[PDB]
Amino acid sequence: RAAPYGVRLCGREFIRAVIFTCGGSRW
Amino acid sequence: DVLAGLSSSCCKWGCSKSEISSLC
Repeated sequence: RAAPYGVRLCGREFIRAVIFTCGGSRW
Repeated sequence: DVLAGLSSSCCKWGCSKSEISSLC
């Protein structure tokens, strides 16, 4: 698995993906 | 809701950086 820039995101993965896509260390 | 709505699709099918980043 790599960066969630185009994959399946469920719940916690979704939220962390949001963070990650936007910067990862944003929140 | 908006997030749960997208979350459902993100989990069911998936989501790209574009869709996800637009949530910030």
